[PDB]
Amino acid sequence: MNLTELKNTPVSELITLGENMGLENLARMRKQDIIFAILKQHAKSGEDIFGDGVLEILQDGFGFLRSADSSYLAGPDDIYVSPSQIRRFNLRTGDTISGKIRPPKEGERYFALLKVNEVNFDKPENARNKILFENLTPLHANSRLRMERGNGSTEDLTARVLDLASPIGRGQRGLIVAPPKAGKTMLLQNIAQSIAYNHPDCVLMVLLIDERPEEVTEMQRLVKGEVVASTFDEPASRHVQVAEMVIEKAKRLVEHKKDVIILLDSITRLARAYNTVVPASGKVLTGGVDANALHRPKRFFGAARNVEEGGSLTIIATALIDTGSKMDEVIYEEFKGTGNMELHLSRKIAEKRVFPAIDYNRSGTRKEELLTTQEELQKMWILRKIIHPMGEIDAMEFLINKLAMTKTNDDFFEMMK
Amino acid sequence: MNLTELKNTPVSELITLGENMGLENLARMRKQDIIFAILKQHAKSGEDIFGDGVLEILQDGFGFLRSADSSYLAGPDDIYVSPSQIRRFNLRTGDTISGKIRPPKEGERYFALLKVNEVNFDKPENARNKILFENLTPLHANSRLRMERGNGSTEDLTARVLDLASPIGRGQRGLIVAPPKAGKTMLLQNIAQSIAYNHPDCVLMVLLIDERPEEVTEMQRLVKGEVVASTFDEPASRHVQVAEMVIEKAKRLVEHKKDVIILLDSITRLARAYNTVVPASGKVLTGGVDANALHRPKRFFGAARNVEEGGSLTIIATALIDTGSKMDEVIYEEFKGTGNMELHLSRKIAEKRVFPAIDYNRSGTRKEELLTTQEELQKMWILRKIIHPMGEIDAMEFLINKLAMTKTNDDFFEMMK
Amino acid sequence: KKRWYVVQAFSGFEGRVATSLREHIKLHNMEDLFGEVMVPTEEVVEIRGGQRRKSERKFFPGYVLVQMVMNDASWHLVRSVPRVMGFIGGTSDRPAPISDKEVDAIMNRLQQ
Amino acid sequence: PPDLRPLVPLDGGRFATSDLNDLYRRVINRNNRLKRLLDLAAPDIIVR
RNA sequence: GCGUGUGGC
DNA sequence: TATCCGCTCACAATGCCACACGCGCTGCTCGGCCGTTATTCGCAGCCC
DNA sequence: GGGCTGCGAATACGAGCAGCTACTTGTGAGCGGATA
Ligand SMILES: Nc1ncnc2c1ncn2[C@@H]1O[C@H](COP(=O)(O)OP(=O)(O)O)[C@@H](O)[C@H]1O
Ligand code: BEF
Ligand SMILES: [Mg+2]
Repeated sequence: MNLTELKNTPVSELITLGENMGLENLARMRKQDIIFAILKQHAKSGEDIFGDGVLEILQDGFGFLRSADSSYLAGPDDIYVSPSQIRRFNLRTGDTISGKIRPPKEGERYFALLKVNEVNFDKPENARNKILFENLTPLHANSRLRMERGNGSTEDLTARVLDLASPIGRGQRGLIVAPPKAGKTMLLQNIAQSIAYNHPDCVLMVLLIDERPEEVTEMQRLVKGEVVASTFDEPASRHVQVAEMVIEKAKRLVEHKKDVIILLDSITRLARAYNTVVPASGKVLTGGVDANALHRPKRFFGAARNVEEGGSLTIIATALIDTGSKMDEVIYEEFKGTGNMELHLSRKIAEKRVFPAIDYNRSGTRKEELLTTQEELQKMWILRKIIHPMGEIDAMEFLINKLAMTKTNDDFFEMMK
Repeated sequence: MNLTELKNTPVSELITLGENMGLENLARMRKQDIIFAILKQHAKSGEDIFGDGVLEILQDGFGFLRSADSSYLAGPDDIYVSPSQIRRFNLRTGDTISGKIRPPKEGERYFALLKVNEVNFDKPENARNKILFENLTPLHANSRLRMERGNGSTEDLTARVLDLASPIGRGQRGLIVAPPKAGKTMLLQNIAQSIAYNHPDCVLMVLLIDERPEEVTEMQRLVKGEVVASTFDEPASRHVQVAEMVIEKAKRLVEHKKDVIILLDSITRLARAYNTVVPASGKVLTGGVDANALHRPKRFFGAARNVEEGGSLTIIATALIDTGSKMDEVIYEEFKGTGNMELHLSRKIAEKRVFPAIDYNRSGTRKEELLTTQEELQKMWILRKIIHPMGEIDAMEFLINKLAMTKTNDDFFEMMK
Repeated sequence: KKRWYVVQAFSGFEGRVATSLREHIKLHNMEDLFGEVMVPTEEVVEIRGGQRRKSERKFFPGYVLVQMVMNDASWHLVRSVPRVMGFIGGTSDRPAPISDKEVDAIMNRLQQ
Repeated sequence: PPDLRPLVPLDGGRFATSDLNDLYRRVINRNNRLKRLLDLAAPDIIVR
């Protein structure tokens, strides 16, 4: 039987079937431990077991199928796999493996993968024929990812400003340049809703780095997608491990020719974690950053590219400035040229409670002509020429007042005539 | 057989001939690894092998012929050569060596160069008779390199402004003084097209430092020339290594009496990389730059000179200002006197969408009288006297409006009467 | 027939034995009499460490064996080279090869 | 027994190890190789 | 733990 | 087919005592592990 | 009364394998081995 079907259900039901098939009182162990005990109890009845999870290859060659319960960490519910299959089906870190498994024998601690049935939502023998991620040629964003819902509620316009300030496409590299306390969480809420609504075909992934658990349980119950998180209550090692594993899953997925999008709050916190785990090189910069500490965060962010053969990988990260320490400033400094898509936010407007507090002229999109039509992009240029001589707060409030009347952005352009 | 003929072809064809001569399934390894496996499989049939690549002399004396696949890095497809040939044919870093090679034996890891056939597109015994780069006397630019196409399309005028604001010649030292988001990429597009069209005899080389991979795959498929790049996804060590190797190849080429041109975006990013690799000297300046960190970038940029004996070396780099950090400002400061050719760009004009956004009076060419005729340079002076009292945007738009009617710049001068 | 005769050499240096035998056959230009030295003894399995993916890709019981036709002179050639610790095979000095089933088995092992 | 077989930490990087320990290691290695041969359906001559 | 070398009863 | 006869191999070489030194580097080949077991500190019985 | 020490609770690629003699005589038993 499948593991996730027993992992998603509440613990009380697990206790019910546990005492149904004759087990102990199951109100004492952890939810992971209750899942593990139920799994062994149902497995000792001589039945074909199935499992699924993301592969993490160890130092010795063998691998472990981790589950999304603890953001794919070291756990007793991980499925041990021998290097023999890792060489036959040529699996790497980030490959979502699912197939028949068996229980751990005495002296063994983890389940063993016997039959593989599906590798990254594909046939396992097809996983042998593939090109590696560092091998395909990138490109610019061609297919437009319109984030407008079209219903025009009081928050739908929140996405329209994007289509009015910075268009987004497949394979783009986006980040938000925003001070603390601006409303980045709700803009990510709206953009995730827009991805789930307009383009539900692309893989919607949300990565949370060093944030409040309330935001975790809020996003994990709002969008219908894999939400992997890493709150502040965990060390930086776990954060960079999640970075490894999520970027590897995205790499394997785009190798499978799929459109994936990874949302990140925050990139400055991930940079802090990488600074925390990197060995000392002896060259520290202003703010407390090391010389060779930002290489891995730069890789993680710039993994975004548009694939020529098929698929795309998009990264939408958030950065913090006006925090008080030189560190986050230099983070935004050497990360300001790495991305090709910016959401500049103004705390100045957030003090006036005018949401969204987006800075129009400082924001933009790199090579945005390949996502829009000629006359549409000319409309964008005329709108920029209208907003530019105006101020900041007055221009933003004028934009929201002009969008409050219509719902679709093409209709707004039509009245803009 | 030759290596590049097997490196340029797609991987699928490599798999085809691989299973044609009885090999494994070749859809699993890297494109470099697939090339290497095909090379060994075709080499184990007892046939004369040929190779070609740029030489990189190691610390121990021996050398390696690197290939343009990974911008000439450490790879399994590099051809190991003993110091004996490096002393007989007197080879150095940057020498493009091509000749007969053999496969690596068991316990060996790289191909071995047995017969040399061509050194920097010249006879190998002729490479012994040469003068070293630091030995010839520089000069001013004498032969005019006209970048005007003559067809006068909507972007050809982009080059004409150059011939109207800053003439270019052989051995010149050019750089663009431009803020971010001005259009430097498309001006480099036009200038590279103009070099490929007007003067296809000179070696057209493009070096990319810490930029988007989409620009890499765009330039590598637009101009018919060696495009070596180094994106942000690689460390600064690789960037300065590419600096070493491209400047050494250019030095060897001009020692072979050839006209080479190296295009660079960006010089500020290369300066950042050099700052990253330089050991600490204890004297840091404003912006986070070291005292003895800019010596190597100054050398790399000022390697441009006009040769008395024959050949020329031109450098066209780009610098960033109005970025927010003191660093790039001081970069432009101590690099503003090092070059003798400037393209001053105005973001002010780019906000008005008037391309090209070039600043006329701040730009110029040092000792430009040796590239133009007397009456032609007098025409240039009268045009400068016309543009100077006028403003910035109005003067630029007047220039583009005057060039929109004619295609050739001599014809423009003829109507200017 | 190009038989698959089995022989054991000095362990540890078995790759050195492979290359020495290959060079010896290529020097005497006797390719029409001899064959390969079991290069497929390269199990790419490894101990894949983090941030350092150096993989030797060598895992096999050794036993460098050469595909060869039985001849006394050829036997003297293959024993004149070093690393001839054991010329295995039930015999006095002239053994017999192994059937094609084990050849298919080792071909499967190479496939893996 | 371990404390009975000669194995004493000698001065430097080397330590005095019993000569019997070398034969024991060789025996264990040959036994492991034999176990690996039979598990892989090896020919009769190699296992012989 | 031994081996080797040397010397002595 | 029995009776010695000739070729081949194992086994020995005091006992002790004293002093000194000497016991190699590199290219294949094989096995394989969690932050709940082991480290470290707070507390109290027992002798000085 | 206080130090000394036992007792229980809180807590977070590297090893291994392997390579690059011929002045000893005597005493005993074991294994072919020739010839009636
Ligand atoms: N000659 C031109 N014709 C039409 N559009 C142009 C031209 N030059 C620049 N542009 C516009 O300017 C933008 C240039 O983007 P980019 O290359 O990133 O600028 P820069 O290189 O200055 O940062 C494009 O979106 C394009 O629409
Ligand atoms: F290429 Be842009 F000016 F960053
Ligand atoms: Mg550009």
